[PDB]
Amino acid sequence: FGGVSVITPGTNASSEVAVLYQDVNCTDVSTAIHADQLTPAWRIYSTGNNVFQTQAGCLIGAEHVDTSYECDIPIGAGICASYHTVKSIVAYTMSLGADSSIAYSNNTIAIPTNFSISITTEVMPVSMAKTSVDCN
Amino acid sequence: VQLVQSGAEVKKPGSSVKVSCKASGGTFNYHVVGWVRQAPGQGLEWVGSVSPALGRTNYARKFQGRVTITADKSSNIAYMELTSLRFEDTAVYYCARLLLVEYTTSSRAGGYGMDVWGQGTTVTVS
Amino acid sequence: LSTDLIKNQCVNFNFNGLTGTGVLTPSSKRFQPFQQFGRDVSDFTDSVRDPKTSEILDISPCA
Amino acid sequence: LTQPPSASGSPGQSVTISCTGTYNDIGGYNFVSWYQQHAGKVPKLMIFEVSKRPSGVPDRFSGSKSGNTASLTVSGLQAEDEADYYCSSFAGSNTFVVFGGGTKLTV
Amino acid sequence: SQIQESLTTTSTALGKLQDVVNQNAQALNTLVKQLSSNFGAISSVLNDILSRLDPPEAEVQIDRLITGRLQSLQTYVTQQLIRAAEIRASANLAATKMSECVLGQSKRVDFCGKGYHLMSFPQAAPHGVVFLHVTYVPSQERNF
Amino acid sequence: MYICGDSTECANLLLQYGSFCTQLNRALSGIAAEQDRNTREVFAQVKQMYKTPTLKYFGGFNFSQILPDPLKPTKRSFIEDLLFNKVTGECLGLICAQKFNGLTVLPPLLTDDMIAAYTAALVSGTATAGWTFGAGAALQIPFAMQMAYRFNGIGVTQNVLYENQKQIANQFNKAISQIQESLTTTSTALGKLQDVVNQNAQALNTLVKQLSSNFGAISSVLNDILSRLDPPEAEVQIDRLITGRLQSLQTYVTQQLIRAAEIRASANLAAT
Amino acid sequence: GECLGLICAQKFNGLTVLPPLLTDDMIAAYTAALVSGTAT
Amino acid sequence: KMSECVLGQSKRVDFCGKGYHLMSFPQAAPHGVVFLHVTYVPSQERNF
Amino acid sequence: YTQHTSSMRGVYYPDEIFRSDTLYLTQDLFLPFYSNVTGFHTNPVIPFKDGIYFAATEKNVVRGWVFGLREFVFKNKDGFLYVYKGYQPIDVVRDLPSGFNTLKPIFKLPLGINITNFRAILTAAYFVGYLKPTTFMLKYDENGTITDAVDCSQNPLAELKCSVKSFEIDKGIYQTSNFRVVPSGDVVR
Ligand SMILES: *[C@@H]1O[C@H](CO)[C@@H](O[C@@H]2O[C@H](CO)[C@@H](O[C@@H]3O[C@H](CO)[C@@H](O)[C@H](O)[C@@H]3O)[C@H](O)[C@H]2NC(C)=O)[C@H](O)[C@H]1NC(C)=O
Ligand SMILES: *[C@@H]1O[C@H](CO)[C@@H](O[C@@H]2O[C@H](CO)[C@@H](O)[C@H](O)[C@H]2NC(C)=O)[C@H](O)[C@H]1NC(C)=O
Ligand SMILES: *[C@@H]1O[C@H](CO)[C@@H](O)[C@H](O)[C@H]1NC(C)=O
Ligand SMILES: *[C@@H]1O[C@H](CO)[C@@H](O)[C@H](O)[C@H]1NC(C)=O
Ligand SMILES: *[C@@H]1O[C@H](CO)[C@@H](O)[C@H](O)[C@H]1NC(C)=O
Ligand SMILES: *[C@@H]1O[C@H](CO)[C@@H](O)[C@H](O)[C@H]1NC(C)=O
Ligand SMILES: *[C@@H]1O[C@H](CO)[C@@H](O)[C@H](O)[C@H]1NC(C)=O
Ligand SMILES: *[C@@H]1O[C@H](CO)[C@@H](O)[C@H](O)[C@H]1NC(C)=O
Repeated sequence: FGGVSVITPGTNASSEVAVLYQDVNCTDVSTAIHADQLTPAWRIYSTGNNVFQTQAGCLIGAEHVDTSYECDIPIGAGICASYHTVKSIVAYTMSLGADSSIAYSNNTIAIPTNFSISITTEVMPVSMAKTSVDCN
Repeated sequence: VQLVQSGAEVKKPGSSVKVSCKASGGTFNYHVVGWVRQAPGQGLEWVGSVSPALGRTNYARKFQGRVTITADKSSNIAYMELTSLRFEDTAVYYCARLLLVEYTTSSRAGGYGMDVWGQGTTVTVS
Repeated sequence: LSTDLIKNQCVNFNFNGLTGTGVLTPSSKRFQPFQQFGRDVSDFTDSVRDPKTSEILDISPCA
Repeated sequence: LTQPPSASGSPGQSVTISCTGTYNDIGGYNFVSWYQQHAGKVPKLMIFEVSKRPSGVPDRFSGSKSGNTASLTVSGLQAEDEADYYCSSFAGSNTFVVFGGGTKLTV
Repeated sequence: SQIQESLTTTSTALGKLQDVVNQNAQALNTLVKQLSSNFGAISSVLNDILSRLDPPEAEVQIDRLITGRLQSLQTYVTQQLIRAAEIRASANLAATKMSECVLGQSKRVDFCGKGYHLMSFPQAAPHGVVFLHVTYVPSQERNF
Repeated sequence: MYICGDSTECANLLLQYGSFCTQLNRALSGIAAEQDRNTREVFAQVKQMYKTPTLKYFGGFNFSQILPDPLKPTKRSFIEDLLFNKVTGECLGLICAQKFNGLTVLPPLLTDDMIAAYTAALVSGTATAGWTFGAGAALQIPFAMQMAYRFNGIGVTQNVLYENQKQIANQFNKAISQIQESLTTTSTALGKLQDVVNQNAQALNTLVKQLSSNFGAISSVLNDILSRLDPPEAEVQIDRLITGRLQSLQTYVTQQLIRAAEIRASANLAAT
Repeated sequence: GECLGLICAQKFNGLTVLPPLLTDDMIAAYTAALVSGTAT
Repeated sequence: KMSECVLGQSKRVDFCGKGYHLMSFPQAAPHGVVFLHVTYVPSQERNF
Repeated sequence: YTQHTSSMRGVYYPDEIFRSDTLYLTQDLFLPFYSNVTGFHTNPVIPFKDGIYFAATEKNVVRGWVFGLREFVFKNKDGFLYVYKGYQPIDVVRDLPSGFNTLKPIFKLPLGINITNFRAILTAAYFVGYLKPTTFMLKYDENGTITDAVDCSQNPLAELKCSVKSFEIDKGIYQTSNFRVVPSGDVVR
């Protein structure tokens, strides 16, 4: 048994979805789907034969790719999903940051020769609604 | 029934054009009237529709704030007003009758294909 | 048994078995011929159709 | 809605064009139609319902839907079929109609 | 000018303030909707219980509803107290930033924005404060 | 699943209590999601992952135990391997196992060897760029020279570092060795992390064990109640168990929300 | 039920929302003062 | 505050009192601590 | 006994309540979208179980009912036989046309009848479907009319739309349901 999550890129982009069967062996959930052994059956559902086992569960409908990108919709462990060309829903191990080689030398220093004034923002929730309830 | 369109129109790069379609040899009745922006050398896209029986409309998101689609069943003519017309909006602008018929807001039947098409109203914008 | 409608003031009311205390006011709600009651987004009576005149009345809480 | 850019075959050949949807568009609703458009012509409805053909269309034109994929089959392809084919479907009430790009078939 | 343009067109920019609108809306919506639950009672309506049953039995059905409603008020109040504590922590941090970012100059790294802090501006927002943090970012380095 | 098993009599009675389960599920999913924010705010302060230098000896200052070893099979530093050996249904490996009670543990988004990549990047950036790392582009600086900068930031002139560089480097290196030795043999050193292992283990253990309580019911087993009693009576016994189980879920969720708030405060301080 | 504007409305369920003491355009006065003080 | 106000000197504005911080004293109180914060407040300005 | 598909047909007003500008999520007996409908031409007994959907194009052959395009929903619930009706001016010979038609209540009859059997009364074509206890999201317009609907059991997209109570869903991963594998057999020792 387990939870079922539906993964969507947002309807403004696509109505296409992927389904995650949580905390289950993918071989077993796939069998139960084909065997008509699941309780919350979806009447016109088809797996599409793109089933990927991740630590979070059996992810169906997302393609697995060997590329990496910034994390968009997290699934679990290093796996995230997003909407990409190969558009379709894809699953990948997330990127941690840019790959940067910094030289180390005992006689060289880098010194900025210019600068840029930048203005950034921070947002903070100082207060909430003052609700009141008449218990009786 | 043959849908008959205006045509051979040329418009300015920031303008407003109203395209008309008449149902000849018949009526629109309950049929939904759709509009399609096929661009030269390109595929075709939905612009929107009006259902003369109800006065209800639908727009493709791209034209939600740009195109007004209306109809007047008493003249049995459908209209499409393309405002803020841009160079990018050059198209054959076909109008067509959809098979779907709407009787009331909660009752409709038939498919969403389109059988009767007009000849197109080419609108060229410079 | 029945009484007159009392409007725009706090009233103890009973409309075809629907009861409560509130203020009955004229309403614009477009009820269908088979609909007797109207509801708010939360599940509270927002309005009723009068059993004898079929007019629509909103119900505000009694202050 | 997605279509291949082209299709082809010998005259007399069975040639198909596929369309892929979602759980709206193709899939979700049984309202998938197809059009035949020759350059310079007004698109002609070839398929009305997922499998139902309108009057005025020869019986070499047929089709079906499986899962979220629609398919147009032209059995016994003629030279006169060198046209783009477009599929469209009921997109649900907010979009109402969605079209794919054209697939150009060459004989 | 870039900030004004980004705020004009970019959604989620103020998601932190939107979240306290939505969290409270949900807490109240789940609270009010518990009034429709029976909690083992014949019906959710006290008037129906009283019309339907003589007092020796009506009281039982009312106690079932009272217990259920006291419990939903308690869960509401408890989550509001926990949530309020989270808000207070944000308010205290915002107050700290007001004192150190707006009324001073910060020497704390990544506090009052990325880069070297120069000054800040406390713009108001629904349920909160938005700071515009002006910083100096070194650039165009050369190898010496 | 926690409250009711495969009994539809229980599942239906449970709906009469209203939407308690959807609030309990949101509360837990809410904090579970928060836990992946905590490690992003703390470790993902690296915009560019820096490659671990091949040089571990910088100006005489030895970073071999701070940075990952290039030959060793692990992705962690020597100190990290020591730290990881003192502290301690989840689909680990893999073997995806379940318990009858519906209590599961979700995987983290950022895994242990992804976290280790950020720590390696942060140390590498410290070793080769220094404080310039937190303000615009990282700028390479000789290590001894960033130390001179750091000494001169505490009022001690830079002369001290350059004249006594050997002693300073030796004290640094010895201090690191002492830490490795203390972590190797001293227990309780990481008690603060051990405490969140134990607090959660206890919260789950008391939750699962409440399933054995009767709460006024004839028995704790729904199947026994249904076998034993006709529905007009069986429902009473089931309601006694439903009330007891909703209450144990509520106490569990509430303490997890309070505890999660305490963790967030620690995460925010760690990020600071 | 929040008495905004004014229109002081109520719901049957006794759930109301109290007004804040420091209103939006009072808060705006402090932010204007803080920016003006910063500028001069 | 004990660490930064009493055992040091603060450079954080309005932390350890209003004005420029010089030093503080941690007096005990029931259930708490009361700090006496000694600060320098500039005054008597002249227009130059 | 032939086969037809119900293309969003069989939606009706669950109650006498006016709601407007809203999506109302509810579980009741509804004709599932695209369920199979048996077609008939001409008087067999057609079993009634958990609610029955009936429709006919006639010409006027169906002039009565036995319980022991004109379309109706007949359901037996809490002691009453509820009857809903509606009608489309579309000329169709042997099929239900694809389409949507919200039906309005006509009767609420306090009949203590264990209805398991249904037969049409044919004088001198019709269709039968069955209702299931599915969940629907009913879209009410500004005048209290249901103009559209989502069948929450059809596919994961429909399910997600019902879960978030919207026809538009933002980006992300949402929990919508829970699954269980069901037993393949019975082991008694
Ligand atoms: C920088 O620090 C590292 C870490 O302490 C130094 O590496 C360590 O060097 C010692 C002495 O050579 C190694 O101990 C010896 O290991 C051999 C193993 O075969 C054993 O037979 C000897 O009896 C003795 O125990 C120690 O293992 C090694 N540690 C690691 C992690 O490799 C390194 O030398 C220092 N570099 C500089 C330039 O000072
Ligand atoms: C500060 O004291 C340390 C010892 O605590 C001195 O460092 C040691 O000096 C002896 C010689 O007297 C050497 O044999 C050791 O190897 C040195 N050890 C270290 C760094 O561990 C240091 O010289 C004194 N410094 C000053 C300025 O007086
Ligand atoms: C000069 O600086 C750049 C960083 O902007 C660095 O990538 C490059 O390797 C440096 N050149 C030399 C010779 O080290
Ligand atoms: C799933 O079951 C198969 C046996 O059918 C087993 O070999 C595999 O290791 C199991 N686990 C996963 C994650 O696939
Ligand atoms: C109070 O009621 C009067 C009508 O008697 C109305 O004019 C007024 O706007 C209402 N609200 C307030 C705040 O006075
Ligand atoms: C002198 O300083 C005072 C503040 O103490 C200020 O109010 C006054 O305007 C200044 N005088 C002039 C000529 O600016
Ligand atoms: C028609 O649908 C019912 C469920 O409502 C099913 O039991 C029956 O087998 C179906 N008959 C067909 C496809 O002939
Ligand atoms: C409601 O009915 C009025 C006529 O009384 C009509 O003008 C209006 O457009 C209708 N609204 C809807 C949503 O159909």
